[PDB]
Amino acid sequence: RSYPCDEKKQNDSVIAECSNRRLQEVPQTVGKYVTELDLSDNFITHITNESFQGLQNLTKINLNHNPNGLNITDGAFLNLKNLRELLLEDNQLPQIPSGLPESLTELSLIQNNIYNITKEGISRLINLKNLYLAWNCYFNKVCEKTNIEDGVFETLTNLELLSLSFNSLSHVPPKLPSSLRKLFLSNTQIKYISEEDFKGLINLTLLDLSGNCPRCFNAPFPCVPCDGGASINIDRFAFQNLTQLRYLNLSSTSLRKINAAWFKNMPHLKVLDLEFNYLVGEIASGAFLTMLPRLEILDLSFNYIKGSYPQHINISRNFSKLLSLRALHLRGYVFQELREDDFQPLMQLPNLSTINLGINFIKQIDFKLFQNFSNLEIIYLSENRISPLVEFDPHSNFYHFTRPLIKPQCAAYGKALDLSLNSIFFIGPNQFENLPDIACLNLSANSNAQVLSGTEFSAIPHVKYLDLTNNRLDFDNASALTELSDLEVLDLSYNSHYFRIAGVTHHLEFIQNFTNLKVLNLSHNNIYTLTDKYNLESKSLVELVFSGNRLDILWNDDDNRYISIFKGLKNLTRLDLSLNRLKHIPNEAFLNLPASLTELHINDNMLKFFNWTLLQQFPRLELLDLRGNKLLFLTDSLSDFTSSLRTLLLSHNRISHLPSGFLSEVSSLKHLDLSSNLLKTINKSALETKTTTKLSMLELHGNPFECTCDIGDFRRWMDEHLNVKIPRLVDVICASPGDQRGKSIVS
Amino acid sequence: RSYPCDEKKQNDSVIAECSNRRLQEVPQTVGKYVTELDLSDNFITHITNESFQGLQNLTKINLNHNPNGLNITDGAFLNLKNLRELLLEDNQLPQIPSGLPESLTELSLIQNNIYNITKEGISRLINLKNLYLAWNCYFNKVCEKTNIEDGVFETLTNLELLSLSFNSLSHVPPKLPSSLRKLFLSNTQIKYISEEDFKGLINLTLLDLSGNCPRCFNAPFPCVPCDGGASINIDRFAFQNLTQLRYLNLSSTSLRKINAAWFKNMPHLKVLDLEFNYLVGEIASGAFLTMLPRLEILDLSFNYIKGSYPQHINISRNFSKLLSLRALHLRGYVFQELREDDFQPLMQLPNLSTINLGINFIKQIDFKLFQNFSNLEIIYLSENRISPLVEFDPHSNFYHFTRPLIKPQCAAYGKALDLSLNSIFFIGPNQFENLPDIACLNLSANSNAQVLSGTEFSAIPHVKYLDLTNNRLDFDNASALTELSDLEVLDLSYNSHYFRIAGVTHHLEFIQNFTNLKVLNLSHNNIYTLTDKYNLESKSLVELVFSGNRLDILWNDDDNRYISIFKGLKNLTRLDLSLNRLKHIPNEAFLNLPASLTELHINDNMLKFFNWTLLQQFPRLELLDLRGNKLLFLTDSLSDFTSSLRTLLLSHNRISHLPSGFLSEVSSLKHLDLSSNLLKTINKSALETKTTTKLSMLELHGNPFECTCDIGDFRRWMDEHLNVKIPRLVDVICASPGDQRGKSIVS
Ligand SMILES: *[C@@H]1O[C@H](CO)[C@@H](O[C@@H]2O[C@H](CO)[C@@H](O[C@@H]3O[C@H](CO)[C@@H](O)[C@H](O)[C@@H]3O)[C@H](O)[C@H]2NC(C)=O)[C@H](O)[C@H]1NC(C)=O
Ligand SMILES: *[C@@H]1O[C@H](CO)[C@@H](O[C@@H]2O[C@H](CO)[C@@H](O[C@@H]3O[C@H](CO)[C@@H](O)[C@H](O)[C@@H]3O)[C@H](O)[C@H]2NC(C)=O)[C@H](O)[C@H]1NC(C)=O
Ligand SMILES: *[C@@H]1O[C@H](CO)[C@@H](O[C@@H]2O[C@H](CO)[C@@H](O[C@@H]3O[C@H](CO)[C@@H](O)[C@H](O)[C@@H]3O)[C@H](O)[C@H]2NC(C)=O)[C@H](O)[C@H]1NC(C)=O
Ligand SMILES: *[C@@H]1O[C@H](CO)[C@@H](O[C@@H]2O[C@H](CO)[C@@H](O[C@@H]3O[C@H](CO)[C@@H](O)[C@H](O)[C@@H]3O)[C@H](O)[C@H]2NC(C)=O)[C@H](O)[C@H]1NC(C)=O
Ligand SMILES: CCC[C@@H](CCO)Nc1nc(N)nc2c3ccccc3n(Cc3cc(CN[C@H]4CCOC4)ccc3OC)c12
Ligand SMILES: CCC[C@@H](CCO)Nc1nc(N)nc2c3ccccc3n(Cc3cc(CN[C@H]4CCOC4)ccc3OC)c12
Ligand SMILES: *[C@@H]1O[C@H](CO)[C@@H](O)[C@H](O)[C@H]1NC(C)=O
Ligand SMILES: *[C@@H]1O[C@H](CO)[C@@H](O)[C@H](O)[C@H]1NC(C)=O
Ligand SMILES: *[C@@H]1O[C@H](CO)[C@@H](O)[C@H](O)[C@H]1NC(C)=O
Ligand SMILES: *[C@@H]1O[C@H](CO)[C@@H](O)[C@H](O)[C@H]1NC(C)=O
Ligand SMILES: *[C@@H]1O[C@H](CO)[C@@H](O)[C@H](O)[C@H]1NC(C)=O
Ligand SMILES: *[C@@H]1O[C@H](CO)[C@@H](O)[C@H](O)[C@H]1NC(C)=O
Ligand SMILES: *[C@@H]1O[C@H](CO)[C@@H](O)[C@H](O)[C@H]1NC(C)=O
Ligand SMILES: *[C@@H]1O[C@H](CO)[C@@H](O)[C@H](O)[C@H]1NC(C)=O
Ligand SMILES: *[C@@H]1O[C@H](CO)[C@@H](O)[C@H](O)[C@H]1NC(C)=O
Ligand SMILES: *[C@@H]1O[C@H](CO)[C@@H](O)[C@H](O)[C@H]1NC(C)=O
Ligand SMILES: *[C@@H]1O[C@H](CO)[C@@H](O)[C@H](O)[C@H]1NC(C)=O
Ligand SMILES: *[C@@H]1O[C@H](CO)[C@@H](O)[C@H](O)[C@H]1NC(C)=O
Ligand SMILES: *[C@@H]1O[C@H](CO)[C@@H](O)[C@H](O)[C@H]1NC(C)=O
Ligand SMILES: *[C@@H]1O[C@H](CO)[C@@H](O)[C@H](O)[C@H]1NC(C)=O
Ligand SMILES: *[C@@H]1O[C@H](CO)[C@@H](O)[C@H](O)[C@H]1NC(C)=O
Ligand SMILES: *[C@@H]1O[C@H](CO)[C@@H](O)[C@H](O)[C@H]1NC(C)=O
Ligand code: NI
Ligand code: NI
Repeated sequence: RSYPCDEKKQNDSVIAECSNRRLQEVPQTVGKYVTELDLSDNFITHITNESFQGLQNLTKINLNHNPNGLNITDGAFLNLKNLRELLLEDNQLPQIPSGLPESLTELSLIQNNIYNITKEGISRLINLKNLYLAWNCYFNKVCEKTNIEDGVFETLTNLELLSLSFNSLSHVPPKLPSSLRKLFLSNTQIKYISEEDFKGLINLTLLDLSGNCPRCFNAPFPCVPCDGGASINIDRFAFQNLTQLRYLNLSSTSLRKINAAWFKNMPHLKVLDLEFNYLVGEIASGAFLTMLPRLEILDLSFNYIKGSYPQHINISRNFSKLLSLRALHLRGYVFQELREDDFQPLMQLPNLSTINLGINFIKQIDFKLFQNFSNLEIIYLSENRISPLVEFDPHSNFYHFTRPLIKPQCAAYGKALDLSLNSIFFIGPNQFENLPDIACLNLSANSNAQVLSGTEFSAIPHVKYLDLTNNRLDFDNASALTELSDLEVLDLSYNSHYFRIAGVTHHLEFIQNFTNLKVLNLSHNNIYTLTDKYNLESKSLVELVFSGNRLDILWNDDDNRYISIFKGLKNLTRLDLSLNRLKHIPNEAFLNLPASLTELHINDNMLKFFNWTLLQQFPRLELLDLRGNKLLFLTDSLSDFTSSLRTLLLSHNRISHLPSGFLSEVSSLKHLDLSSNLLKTINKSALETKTTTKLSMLELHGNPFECTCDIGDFRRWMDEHLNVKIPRLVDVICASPGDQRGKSIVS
Repeated sequence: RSYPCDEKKQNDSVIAECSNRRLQEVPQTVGKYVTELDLSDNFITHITNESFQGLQNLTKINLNHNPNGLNITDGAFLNLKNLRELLLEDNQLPQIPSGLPESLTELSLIQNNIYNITKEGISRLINLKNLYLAWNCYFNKVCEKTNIEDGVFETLTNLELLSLSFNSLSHVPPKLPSSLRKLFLSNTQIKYISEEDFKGLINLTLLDLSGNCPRCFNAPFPCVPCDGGASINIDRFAFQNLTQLRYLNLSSTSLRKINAAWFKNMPHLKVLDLEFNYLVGEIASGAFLTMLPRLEILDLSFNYIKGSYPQHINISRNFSKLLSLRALHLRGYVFQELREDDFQPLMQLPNLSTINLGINFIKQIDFKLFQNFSNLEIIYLSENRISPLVEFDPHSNFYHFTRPLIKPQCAAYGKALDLSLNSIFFIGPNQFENLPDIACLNLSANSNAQVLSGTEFSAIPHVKYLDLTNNRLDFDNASALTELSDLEVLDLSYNSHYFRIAGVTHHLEFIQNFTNLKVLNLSHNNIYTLTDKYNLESKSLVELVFSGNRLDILWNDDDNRYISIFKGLKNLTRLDLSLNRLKHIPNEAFLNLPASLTELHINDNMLKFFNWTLLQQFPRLELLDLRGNKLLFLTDSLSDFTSSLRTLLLSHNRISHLPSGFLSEVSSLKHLDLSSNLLKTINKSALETKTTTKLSMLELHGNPFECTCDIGDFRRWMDEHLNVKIPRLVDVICASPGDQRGKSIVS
């Protein structure tokens, strides 16, 4: 079996996953058919022409974050004739390594100490397509200004992407190759853009000039503005040859005025980022908006005027000219109320599907305005002040998060409205009156402490996914949420406020009324007592998440009231009982779990005992997760209790003995995780079979193995059953005797 | 050194703390001078007349929770002639042990399976003062009705306390000894109290008859009411001879009427518990209130009428007759508003110091009414609906928590007002207008998201302790809270809402304005970015809790802005930097910590390195807590860097080597905790000294010790330095070789 890497086929490639393994040097045991070697996050200090000798099939090597700087000799990689991608990020490299192979098409030197880009380093790398040199000198790091040798990129006639962001450049480098498609120059101290800087870049599709003359008020990083907080100075004809431009990033360039003619020669500009500028005036007038008919994304976030909290947002009539617009981001403009008249220019846009108004301190909204859009799909109003109606990831965006605004699982149902992190503490009878038909509603974190009673959502009765997490909801009415006839997903996580009070009444009977409820999450509610109806019932429910409650109290051996709590969930296939402080489950309570279960999690409890015999009543159980408990032993007759179990997770328990014949006849078991237990040895008889079984993954890392001659049988078993993958062999370590301690058992 | 117990002198006694040590049997190595032996929470299965042989000095033995049932032979303890207290709780005992010693004065058999109280078991125990037999048959436990042999307690002529609560008794046992002072009969299924039941109990000071004919609606336990939910039936003259009664517990007896004459012969009744009854009518009229002039505590909590949410609380004019009343508990009465007129009967009471109105769903209050009380000290209004002004511990109380209503540290300053767990989401200019002078104010968990600006608390400017935890406060004004000139303790824990948003402004400059601020808690605020002023400053602050923030971000090596964040806290002696995800502290940032520090906690971070040399700039540092980090090694020159360090906590780190001379010259160090590290051995040279040093406590449990001949020097060091206590010797275990694994190193 391969050691120390884990090999995986990925289409026309074989990846040797060898990261985060405490490797002091590159292993001389890499498979000859391995094409991509990931050695990131190890303690490798030196690379020589011997490091990867003979490994001619390598097309990619990742040495990022080594040593967790990296010493690379001249020509160390030269003999690898098929090497195309070399990642050397976060290696404290003082220079571009010398004698790199001419076959390289991608070279990443992000987050190093390289302040000189020389012809000796890269002129010979004529096949380079992508070159990343970002984040070598920035913020208050002690570093030198970047010297770019004149014409250093000129011979790179196939270069398509060049990134020099987060380096002190002062000027755009001259003599850039005309093959460039993407040029990143963010946070480079380039205060002036001349008409010659991008002269020959006729195939450019992306230009990033963000963070040059930055807007520094309240910056979450060391920020140095241009003299007098002045804007980036762009010559009138700087972009005249950028006819193929699709992406233009001018975020944090302290822009107050936008010359509409800068877009005259950009007939296909698609995404324009103007976040962190001073464009409230331009948003209200904006002649440049008339020069962007094929723009799809416009980001004008955080353009607020410090000290100004106006009553309304002032959107120019010229926003109506953005006929291709699909997403408009207007976070941090800052205004008190959003009225129908204020968004009239956006209502004629036929494909505007996302509107992001997060972080504007909005207090009130005429919700009826959202009925007058053609294809509005995401209405993102999270993090405002709406009340009841009367360190830096170099591979991500620096000015905004890139995750979906609304969870794709919620947004997939239809029109999505996100009102999370607001103050809609009480939903009165007219709160949702003039809203369009909403399918996905997020009301998380609104300080809502009301008793929902079946009428609050009557104006939007087709909500399919409702997120009410992180409120103080008082479940005190059996008719709660029943007006949502089509509800499929309901998230009530983190509403423990009233559940934790014994003396108040608690009612969860409403769950039974839903004909189409599939997923219900009651996590972290501290549920320990219910009033009158002790059971959850539903003919439709498929998944119930009950983690972070108190089944230790509900199933106390002196109380029989909750022994059938989940029995009525007749269609349930997934059940999560993690984090319920369970020391034991009464046998009658385990037997009352739905017989339809396919996946049962009881991880992260304090289980001292598990009655394996009871698996005879779960003929469809495929996954049993008992990780993070205090189980002391395993049954020797699992094969007699189940013919369906496929995955059994027992990591982080106190099992010190694997019984003889444990797996001999459990044919269905594919994955067994016994990692982080107290196994000192494994006898041959515990893993051997006399029949063909489906075991293909066995985890044993973190056990305190005794590496005397008594471990030989387990080692011989590993050699004789190569189809059973054992991951993390570097962590399947000897705890004793002293001479073997720390060494991997495979040696 | 004593093994396996830890011995401690406690006045005229020596306690062998031997609990929770995995002991399979009572050790035969108990010290001959030990007078109290605590063997609770072990795996002891058998007790014989050999178990404690020779240990004649034992006056107390605690065997509670063994085995974690206990098999006790007839006469096993008989030879212990000085044995006075024997605790045998939670031992699954089927009977009272036979042949117990006549010297017993206290016997506890709580939480066992004893359903027969016989003369064979206790008639000979004539010196018994306290006998606890509670919790043997209750709720849905499979158990038999308790048979009390006629006259079983009659020979116990010195019995002062008898507890039989949580057993099925049906009737009060006849022939109780007249020496009784406290009789507990709670939850005993005693539906009728006859005039003969307490006839001779003329010295009784406490009578507990709670839970007999219980009020079962919404009970957090299996509850069986009397037929037709009827009340406990008490004969008119049942309490005629209880002239010394001080405590009477009638909670959950389904009382609707209280006969005032039941108190005619109780001239000194002090505490009366009537919680969980149906006494709204009696609270409004209450003739019984005229018969309690020396009552100090009255608890009428949870007497609400199911389905009734009245506008006002109806307190009888007869509450004015409770002239000795000190505390009135009226939780769970349930009413919408508290007006001045409603509490007029309480205002004439001269020593009413506590009023508890928790859990009443109160929406509004005329706060001016609290100005008209003589000595109101605690105004407890937690867990209501106040909006902006327009399993069972057998040793605790079953019907209410016994902890202080308000933290003693807050209440000690003066008049305390607790408004936590309400909905005062915004403090307007008239919110505290008519409140009396408040010294301790709790506004925790009110969903408050306002920008405090220095005027909100102007009507109560002498608040000394202010708790604003668990809100959504927006620290966006430098003048916040500055009107509280005398503020000494400020708790801002759990107000992370706005701190976590980079794009909004954050202002903590207000801290500097307080002349008398001593303690500030900014825990769990996710603080990672501040606006304009990056430093905390204060001439008075003594303690700062900064746990649960992001010093990993504030002290990122590429940012110099926060390197002096705590330097201006010139009087600081205690600093908590735990839970800040720190991997390293920049040397300049550690050197900028206040030189006045005496106690520094940096526990539960991920520190890989600690620069020990920098302790030279902290001449008053006495405690350094680095527990729960990933430190790989220790300095060999700690003695050169400090002459003040007294306690050094390094548990839960990755130290595998103790350097030679580590402690030889650090004379001041008293306590060193190296538990749960990766020490395989300890060389003699690492702990030896050539000078007299103050080391007196060394923790080493949880290390993977190699028990070959190389551990002999450490064992000889332990034998030669007995003044250095090493706790938990049962957990100072051999990890290797196989033959020694699991055994204690002391053998
Ligand atoms: C409704 O709105 C809330 C609040 O805006 C959304 O909550 C956010 O959900 C994301 C994704 O689950 C959370 O991110 C996670 O953060 C943890 C660390 O805290 C990390 O371990 C995960 O990998 C992940 O990145 C985010 O923290 C959370 N925000 C808050 C304030 O809770 C929620 O997703 C929205 N619901 C729907 C249906 O869109
Ligand atoms: C409350 O419980 C629900 C149900 O478990 C949680 O939603 C579920 O979250 C999981 C984990 O993020 C989602 O699974 C993941 O889906 C993605 C996309 O398909 C996939 O790439 C991952 O491998 C994984 O399978 C799951 O789809 C999602 N279910 C639904 C219906 O949304 C929810 O996050 C819980 N809420 C809180 C606050 O924890
Ligand atoms: C202001 O009011 C709040 C809310 O009523 C008080 O908070 C409560 O404080 C107690 C004592 O610290 C907390 O108890 C602790 O619980 C944890 C487990 O959660 C346990 O580990 C501790 O040993 C302790 O028992 C209690 O949970 C907490 N309640 C809430 C809802 O946070 C606060 O003490 C009041 N402040 C003053 C100055 O009195
Ligand atoms: C925010 O930080 C403050 C300051 O550390 C916390 O208050 C302090 O809590 C500790 C631990 O409970 C108190 O110490 C204990 O005091 C008792 C009584 O004297 C003593 O028996 C214990 O041995 C221990 O010393 C300390 O007095 C208290 N300080 C003050 C001024 O109240 C507070 O609990 C923290 N808040 C949260 C929400 O964690
Ligand atoms: C994304 C914007 C972040 C900041 C910017 C402040 O310049 N705003 C805010 N930052 C925080 N942390 N909170 C709030 C806030 C809370 C409620 C309502 C509006 C709010 N704003 C908006 C704002 C307010 C003001 C009046 N505030 C005074 C009154 C109290 O003392 C100060 C002036 C300009 C404003 O935006 C430009 C902010
Ligand atoms: C300590 C009392 C615990 C329970 C007892 C209920 O019998 N009350 C409450 N339990 C919870 N979990 N919440 C609330 C609550 C929230 C806001 C205001 C009052 C509230 N009460 C008070 C109450 C209300 C009603 C009207 N509720 C209907 C309207 C909505 O559907 C039901 C009748 C009798 C009442 O007390 C007797 C309760
Ligand atoms: C490269 O892989 C091929 C096919 O997987 C194999 O035949 C060849 O020997 C390998 N070459 C080297 C140098 O390992
Ligand atoms: C590596 O380079 C050295 C000279 O520095 C040479 O002697 C050796 O043969 C080279 N090894 C390989 C595998 O090319
Ligand atoms: C890298 O290692 C070589 C020896 O293998 C040494 O000569 C050279 O100076 C090292 N480079 C650095 C930066 O230490
Ligand atoms: C894009 O333009 C440059 C010259 O202007 C050229 O080198 C490159 O190959 C062009 N793209 C294609 C696909 O030829
Ligand atoms: C609705 O949108 C149209 C453009 O499609 C606009 O002309 C009209 O005035 C809008 N009406 C309202 C009521 O907002
Ligand atoms: C639930 O609330 C509705 C609407 O307020 C009310 O009509 C109904 O009586 C409530 N149900 C119960 C059982 O209180
Ligand atoms: C059970 O769940 C499936 C989806 O997994 C659903 O199609 C089916 O209708 C459910 N059964 C009932 C009775 O609702
Ligand atoms: C498992 O459950 C059965 C049936 O409830 C019970 O008879 C048996 O004793 C349990 N097994 C163990 C090991 O306790
Ligand atoms: C009891 O303790 C005393 C004084 O501590 C000691 O002299 C005596 O020997 C002890 N007796 C026994 C039986 O251990
Ligand atoms: C304990 O009792 C046995 C009889 O069961 C007796 O032989 C033995 O001597 C007794 N031991 C002590 C120490 O009293
Ligand atoms: C206790 O142990 C003795 C033997 O030492 C045995 O005779 C007796 O039956 C045991 N009691 C129980 C309840 O098992
Ligand atoms: C209390 O009363 C009983 C008899 O009525 C008696 O046994 C007991 O000793 C009395 N208290 C005192 C201090 O004598
Ligand atoms: C204040 O209390 C007194 C009794 O001390 C009472 O007579 C008087 O009416 C009360 N006044 C007000 C305004 O509540
Ligand atoms: C702080 O708030 C007060 C009261 O609203 C206001 O007068 C003052 O200008 C604010 N300070 C700042 C710096 O905004
Ligand atoms: C420093 O703290 C002490 C209390 O520990 C206090 O008495 C003293 O006044 C404080 N110093 C200043 C300058 O406020
Ligand atoms: C400790 O700090 C000093 C002064 O800042 C620095 O010179 C030294 O290198 C640091 N020690 C270590 C081991 O890095
Ligand atoms: Ni085999
Ligand atoms: Ni010595």
